[PDB]
Amino acid sequence: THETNALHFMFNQFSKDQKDLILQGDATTGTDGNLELTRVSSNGSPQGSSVGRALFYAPVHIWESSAVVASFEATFTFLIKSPDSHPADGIAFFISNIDSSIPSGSTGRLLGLFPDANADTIVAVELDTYPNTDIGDPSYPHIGIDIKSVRSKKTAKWNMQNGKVGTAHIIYNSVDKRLSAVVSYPNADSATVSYDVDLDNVLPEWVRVGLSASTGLYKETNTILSWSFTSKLKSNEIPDI
Amino acid sequence: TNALHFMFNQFSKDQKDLILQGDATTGTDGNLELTRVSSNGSPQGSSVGRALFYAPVHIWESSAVVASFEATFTFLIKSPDSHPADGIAFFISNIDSSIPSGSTGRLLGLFPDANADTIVAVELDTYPNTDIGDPSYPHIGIDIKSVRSKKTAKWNMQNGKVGTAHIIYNSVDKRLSAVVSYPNADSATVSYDVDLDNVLPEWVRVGLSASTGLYKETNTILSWSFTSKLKSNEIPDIATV
Amino acid sequence: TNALHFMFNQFSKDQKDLILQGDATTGTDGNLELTRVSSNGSPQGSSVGRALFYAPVHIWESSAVVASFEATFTFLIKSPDSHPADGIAFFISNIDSSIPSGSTGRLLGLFPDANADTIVAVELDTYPNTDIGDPSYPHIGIDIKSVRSKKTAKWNMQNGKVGTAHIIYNSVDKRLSAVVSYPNADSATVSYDVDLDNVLPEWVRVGLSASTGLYKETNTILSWSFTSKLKSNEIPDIATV
Amino acid sequence: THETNALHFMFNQFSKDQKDLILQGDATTGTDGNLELTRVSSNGSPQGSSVGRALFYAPVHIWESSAVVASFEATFTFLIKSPDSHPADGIAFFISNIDSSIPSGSTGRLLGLFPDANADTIVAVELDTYPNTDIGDPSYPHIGIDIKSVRSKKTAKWNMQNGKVGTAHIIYNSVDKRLSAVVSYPNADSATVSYDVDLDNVLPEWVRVGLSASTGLYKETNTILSWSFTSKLKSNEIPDI
Ligand SMILES: [Ca+2]
Ligand SMILES: [Ca+2]
Ligand SMILES: [Ca+2]
Ligand SMILES: [Ca+2]
Ligand SMILES: [Ca+2]
Ligand SMILES: [Ca+2]
Ligand SMILES: [Ca+2]
Ligand SMILES: [Ca+2]
Ligand SMILES: [Mn+2]
Ligand SMILES: [Mn+2]
Ligand SMILES: [Mn+2]
Ligand SMILES: [Mn+2]
Ligand SMILES: [Zn+2]
Ligand SMILES: [Zn+2]
Ligand SMILES: [Zn+2]
Ligand SMILES: [Zn+2]
Repeated sequence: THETNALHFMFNQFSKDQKDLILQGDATTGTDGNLELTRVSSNGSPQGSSVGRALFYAPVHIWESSAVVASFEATFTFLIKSPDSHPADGIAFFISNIDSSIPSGSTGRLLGLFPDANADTIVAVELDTYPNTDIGDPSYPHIGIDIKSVRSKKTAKWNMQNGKVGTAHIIYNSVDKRLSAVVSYPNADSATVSYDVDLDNVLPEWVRVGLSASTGLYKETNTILSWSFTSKLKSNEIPDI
Repeated sequence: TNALHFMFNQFSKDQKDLILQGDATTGTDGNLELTRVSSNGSPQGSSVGRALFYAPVHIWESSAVVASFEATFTFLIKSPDSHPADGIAFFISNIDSSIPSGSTGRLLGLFPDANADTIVAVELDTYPNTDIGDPSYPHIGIDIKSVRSKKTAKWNMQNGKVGTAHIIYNSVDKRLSAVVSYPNADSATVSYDVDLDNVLPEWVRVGLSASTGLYKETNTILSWSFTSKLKSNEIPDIATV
Repeated sequence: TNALHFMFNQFSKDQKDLILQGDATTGTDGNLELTRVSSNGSPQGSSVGRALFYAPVHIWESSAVVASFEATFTFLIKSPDSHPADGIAFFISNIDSSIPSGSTGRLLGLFPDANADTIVAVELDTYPNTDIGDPSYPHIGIDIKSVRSKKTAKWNMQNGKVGTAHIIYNSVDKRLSAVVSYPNADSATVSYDVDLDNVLPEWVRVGLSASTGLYKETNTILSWSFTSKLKSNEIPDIATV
Repeated sequence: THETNALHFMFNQFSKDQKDLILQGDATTGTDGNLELTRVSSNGSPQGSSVGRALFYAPVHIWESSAVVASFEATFTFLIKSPDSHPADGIAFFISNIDSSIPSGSTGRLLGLFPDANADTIVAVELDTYPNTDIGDPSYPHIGIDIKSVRSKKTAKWNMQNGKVGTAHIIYNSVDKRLSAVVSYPNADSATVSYDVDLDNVLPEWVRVGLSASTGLYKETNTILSWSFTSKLKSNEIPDI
């Protein structure tokens, strides 16, 4: 039908002066047509104590006073390399208040999203490369759903492939009120995580969507090779079933 | 992930991708008339017609790979008196399903009696027949191998207005939902827990059915779209809207 | 292949993904009123308004990588007399473009005079002004850096009916096309050979503009969608419909 | 908008008894979830003098008496292996009259599509593995647009990769009246070919879409790993610009 508001963007390539991206922290574009979320040295080696994010310029309308909530899909391809086989801390796809910025000291385990481990409102999927078991991480690389806290509401084990290009697929289904992620490498296993959450209880009506990454003492390239996003809001739709 | 999607926003005479049974015709004002109408727009009694999409739908493969699906249609039910009958149904059947003998009126072109082919239907039931187990108002109903609905919702049907019907089958949570709506009115919604891979064969046809009996109405379809995704039941459904 | 797509089928007050300039407002009956209307639905003279999508559009990258694009909008132009003015335009500008001084009436909110910002527009011109080079009937026109159209087609505009406008830029063949249509009427169509990567900057905003002067009309937008694909000019465009 | 007829199918996997595919000649499904268009021996070696095709079951509506023509996209992934480095004869995506069958003696250079080299109406894109310069092939592997004749209207050189999975992307744009193909391997060059042709001059109003392959004296696996098709027809659209 014809009763739907929608936003779609796709980057298969990033250049210098990517005017439709807001870059925060150490994030740069247009090195080999990639988005580097964390600082990489002149020789290609990642740096510690780094944090960076890229947000799409247009705000996204995610719910309305009718309790009608947008459905959305995000897809990105990433390259995490750690030459020392000591990677940290990971990549996140997030949804935030529109004027959200990098919280003070959100390097390392806090992934550029949270100021502490329990100002800004965050819903994220984490690709978490480093287990911090003292803040509820399982004791392995994992994907997680983060609702207003780095202490994931749900996690699944993630067999991350040092130096391989992987794909993350984020799905919000507003019929089911379910946030899900699938992370995969070619000719390898997929990891998946789901969590039931109505975003009209959690986020503002208007948000920005972004990618965030951090390093700490340990470090990794947090390289994004492509990023696509689609959001659909049908204002005259039944808000729940 | 195997997929089928079709969309009719216009019908023509000789619609080669539809199987028309009974009194069904396509092309009059670009519409599908499931039941007999006179040249003047007068609907006839004792009429039954169905339209099936020509292509069979792969509705399950294994315990891991099953099909989520969605159907939408827009309809115009009109009678010259206060007493329209008998209604419109969206159905999934065995691929070689035909109209059962005497299935006019209350049996909606789907069932030989009120308790052969395997039928799962969502019924837009305009006429309450209390002796075959209808509630005593017009209703939307989920029918699993029987005209006696497993679950119904009251339907405030508007004689002579264009309505929208939206059917959702979630193969992960095992839930069949229907929403029916007119402009500026609250929707009717019904949901029922049913694993369709235990009821239906591997291959199905999907269709629209409609009937009149003693009482009569136009059973005019203005549009009909359908999407089926045969996929892992470990991965979450992407919403359509 | 970088892509942007948006679709408005409904506008709200505080549409954060639109930049409103001049007299433009959003939300009255879920519509975008580009020019001033009274509470009773009476359009005012000497009015000008534009809506720009918040996100900038990457319209070329290199001699190999350039953007094909498509825009559709639906509009209601209504006056109480036989004499509506001055019309609606779809435009591409430099990203920080604002309404030029005195651009009401015949200049359509796009141009300071009839021969600053870089403007490329498709004009739905409701009022023939022969001294700034309009033909002597209502027309659709392609405007490249000038209100004096490079090419026009006669437009049989229907006061008080909902029209559809469809703009296509083919970056391979270097051709800017517009089609305007009402239900049950023949379309008006105009095409013009122009390499937009020689006229426009690398980054643009896209927008709708409208004006009234001495004579007046409603400049109501009911929907607006846009797709831009920045891709190799060795590969063929995929049509939208 | 809401004025479009559409058909979409996607196969990422083929099983035995693929009821929505018509198989012709030597074509089989459900060996390693693949479609084998030509005969492969029990040990995995391709056979000579083989021809086979797979057609989608639902007919596709490609034009109307208004001269409105469908736009369409087809994508497939294929594996051509010849252990002897002597491959023939190739794969084609085609569009035919609905009841089209394999012409007598269409093995080898005739690709399962034509009865001779100058009953059925064919438009095809060929992935031609074997140069027959006496019927106008260039003297290398090439992609070709075939309008009612194996003597390609347009060809481009194709650097085919023995034993690699490749992707073919077929585009018909009805705005441009242009049939195009792109053929690619991962981390390798793309080959592209285009030809201007209005299909309402060439095909029936209703068609089937298919894949065809042949071997001759020389042979290759003609393995299809995935196949997707989308066709859109907007009946109230301007038929040409
Ligand atoms: Ca961690
Ligand atoms: Ca099976
Ligand atoms: Ca009944
Ligand atoms: Ca719905
Ligand atoms: Ca540039
Ligand atoms: Ca004028
Ligand atoms: Ca159009
Ligand atoms: Ca050949
Ligand atoms: Mn974690
Ligand atoms: Mn009932
Ligand atoms: Mn003009
Ligand atoms: Mn050839
Ligand atoms: Zn809610
Ligand atoms: Zn089941
Ligand atoms: Zn150019
Ligand atoms: Zn034609």
